[PDB]
Amino acid sequence: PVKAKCIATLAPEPLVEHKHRTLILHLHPDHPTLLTTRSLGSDANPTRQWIERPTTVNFTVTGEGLEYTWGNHPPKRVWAQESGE
Amino acid sequence: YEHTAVMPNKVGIPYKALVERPGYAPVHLQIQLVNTRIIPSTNLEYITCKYKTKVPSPVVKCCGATQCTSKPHPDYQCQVFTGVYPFMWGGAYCFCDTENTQMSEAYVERSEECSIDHAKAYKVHTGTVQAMVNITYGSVSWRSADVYVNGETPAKIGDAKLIIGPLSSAWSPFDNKVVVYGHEVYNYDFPEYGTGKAGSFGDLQSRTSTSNDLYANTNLKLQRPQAGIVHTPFTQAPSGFERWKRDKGAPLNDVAPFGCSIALEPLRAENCAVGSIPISIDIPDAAFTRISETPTVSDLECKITECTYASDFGGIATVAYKSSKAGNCPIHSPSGVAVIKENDVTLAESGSFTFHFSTANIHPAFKLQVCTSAVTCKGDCKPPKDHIVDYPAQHTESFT
Amino acid sequence: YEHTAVMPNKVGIPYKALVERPGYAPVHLQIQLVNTRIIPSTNLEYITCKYKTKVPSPVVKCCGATQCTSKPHPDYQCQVFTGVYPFMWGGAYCFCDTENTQMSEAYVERSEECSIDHAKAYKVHTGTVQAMVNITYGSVSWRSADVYVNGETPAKIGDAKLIIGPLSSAWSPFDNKVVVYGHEVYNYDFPEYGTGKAGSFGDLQSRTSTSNDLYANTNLKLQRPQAGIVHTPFTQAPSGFERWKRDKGAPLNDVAPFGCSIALEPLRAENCAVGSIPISIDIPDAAFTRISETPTVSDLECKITECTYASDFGGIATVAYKSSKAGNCPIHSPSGVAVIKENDVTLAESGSFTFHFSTANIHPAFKLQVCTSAVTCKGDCKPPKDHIVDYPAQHTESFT
Repeated sequence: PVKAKCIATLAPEPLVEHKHRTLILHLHPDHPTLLTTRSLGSDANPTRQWIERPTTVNFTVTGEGLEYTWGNHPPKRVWAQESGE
Repeated sequence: YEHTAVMPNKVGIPYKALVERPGYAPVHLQIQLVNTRIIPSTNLEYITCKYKTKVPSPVVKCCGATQCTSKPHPDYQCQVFTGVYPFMWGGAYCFCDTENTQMSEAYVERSEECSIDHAKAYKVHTGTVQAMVNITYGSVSWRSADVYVNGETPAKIGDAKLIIGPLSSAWSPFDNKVVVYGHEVYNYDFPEYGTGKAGSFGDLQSRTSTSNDLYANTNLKLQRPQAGIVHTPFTQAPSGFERWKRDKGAPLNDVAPFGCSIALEPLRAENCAVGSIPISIDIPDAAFTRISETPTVSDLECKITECTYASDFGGIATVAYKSSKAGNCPIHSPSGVAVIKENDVTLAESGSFTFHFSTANIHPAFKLQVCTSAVTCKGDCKPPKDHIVDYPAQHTESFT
Repeated sequence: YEHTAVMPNKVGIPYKALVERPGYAPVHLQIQLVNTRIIPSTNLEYITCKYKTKVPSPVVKCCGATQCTSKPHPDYQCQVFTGVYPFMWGGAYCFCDTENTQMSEAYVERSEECSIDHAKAYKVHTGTVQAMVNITYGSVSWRSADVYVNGETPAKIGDAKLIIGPLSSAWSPFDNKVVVYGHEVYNYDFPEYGTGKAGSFGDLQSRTSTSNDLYANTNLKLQRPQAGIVHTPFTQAPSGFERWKRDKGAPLNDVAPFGCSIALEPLRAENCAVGSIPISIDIPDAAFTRISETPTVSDLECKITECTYASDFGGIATVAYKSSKAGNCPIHSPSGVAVIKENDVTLAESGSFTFHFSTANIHPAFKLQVCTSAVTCKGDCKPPKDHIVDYPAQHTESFT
């Protein structure tokens, strides 16, 4: 057994949607995709869920940031400061 | 002029402080902590992996017993058995019918995947954090050097000597006990070398890959082969490395706090944005410009024109520059309210040049130090609309 | 029957507890903690050693200057000098008289002794203590196994499974910061890598022996050679490794507390007699003798005959054994007042056999459990005369 880099997986890109300190994400994979995040406060408040059924989800993003992992697609990151004027 | 500065630990954004040396012209900083890779002190305690019941071929004495001995193989399970009639290619071959004896033996051994696909425990201490700090300094305009955090280490790469930390935010996102797998790192209370219950994680526990000795609590129990046929019932828990790959927990690069990323590399935890770092630099005095050569800018005026109450450098402000000479003029807001994109502004003889910035207070009353000339750029700002992209440049939220 | 037992940490003496399993015959212990080697968690911070000013041979330009550059050698001291007339085998050789230039350069380098004769700093954490515990158990009569202290580790060497500690006496005789030299270990607040003042300890500070980089604050100051002759005045502090060998402090194997010895070996601190260890064993039930096979000894009598109020097993006591069968009978005083040399006594049909012991109370009122038969061996003891030899077997001093 060797450390080959398999030609490997990739899940379709997400639909990013803005709200006030909140990411609505209409999402639509090919296969069951383990999504997960890390609210970068010292309060981690992570989430995990395999997604195979297309699902609009939500994420209470904080002031300092959140990150977002659409499958083995690379991890995203997001500034959600205010939007409530 | 050894410019001490408390400094927030946050990776992807410069920290353009200002050198207020009494006597010569000030110089801006641009300190971008491009990385916060950690590399705690650790110890390889034991690799684990899934077993392989690589059965040695059983003995079959045809008429009478064959006592087994406890060979020193890891988890060497061996049990004599009688009452067989072993069908092997010619029907049976041993001519007795109860004195037909069969001695099954099986030991546990590292898989071939153990070398390569293997979890890996650690006792993790704190160690010492690092960074490839870029400073596009002053007029030097470049140094991208790897540094430490311990508050007496310089790194004379470029021309400047810089001392960092120790940081106050000692949260090692790694716990004391950690399991590691390929790239997914698990802050797991692995039981220990030498103990792991069969089926549970660490049923196989080898010190390293080379280590011929190990601990194999697999509950390997041989049973007698059936109805006078040659084979080896090995009844065994599939590994706690088999599970731990599909009934596991989530990875620390997906559950950590305070903003870290991970690698199976020196076991760093990159970019952990938390707390502050007391950083202090000894600039090369040659890089300074004497005060009598930069234009004096006073008798000026500053005002916002479209302040954006935001993260991206949306805040702007014209400045009625009132110079004496003409040239460059480093700039900074000593108040942390306003973070400015421009370190330096060019000046003709008393012109005007807008800069960009970002704030967090509706009424930004921040001083601006245009190369030894302070000014309040008071005003009012507007909220944006479009907030779903990576991390800010503002990082200055307070009471507003 | 998993015989938990609090147990004093003290090296060279057995601890002959007694297994009171309800149902079968009891069995004695003999637990001798032959060693208490410690091996804390540590880090090689920097070797130091005495420098060697291995001068590179100076330049001599005969008419005009030779500007020096700051080469990256450790503590690369170099200073141009003029005004020479260097006598070299033919009188002088450079025909000028003031334009004769001499560029002296000298850097610090590890001695050849640095590889071998070298102090060695450490940041020392606590780690995990060990022991080659002999138990000449029961009728097993032998196991000499290396164990741990962490209170879930077994060591199935022999037949018994034994769990030790964690000890309550966490005094690591090593301090946090330690210097080490050959065999003499010094719990010294070494300044640090990268800092050590010249002359003081750690003027040379190399990470390891191989490490070409180091820190050499030796205050190496070159001076001009005299009166037009070729040589290299290097004015330098002899090392803080030179001192630290004759104005040092004393070694931790000569100044430690609570009774330790030391080695430049895994950095253990052997035989640290302090506190207690909560030890618990799972005996092999096969080693037990069932209760209906050992003689019942009751209707007996015990009395001292010459009790020695002492350390060596000077206390003696006949016992009017009143047996049922004839054979062996393990013995122990469940009270810690009396420590007994004999684990086991042979018995004919109701004879008498003296044993040896040692106590600390003038009136030793200690129970004696002769294989499920208690008895008070009350009496009175006598002080000895002859107290200058190694350590006791009594170790039971209390209020008397």
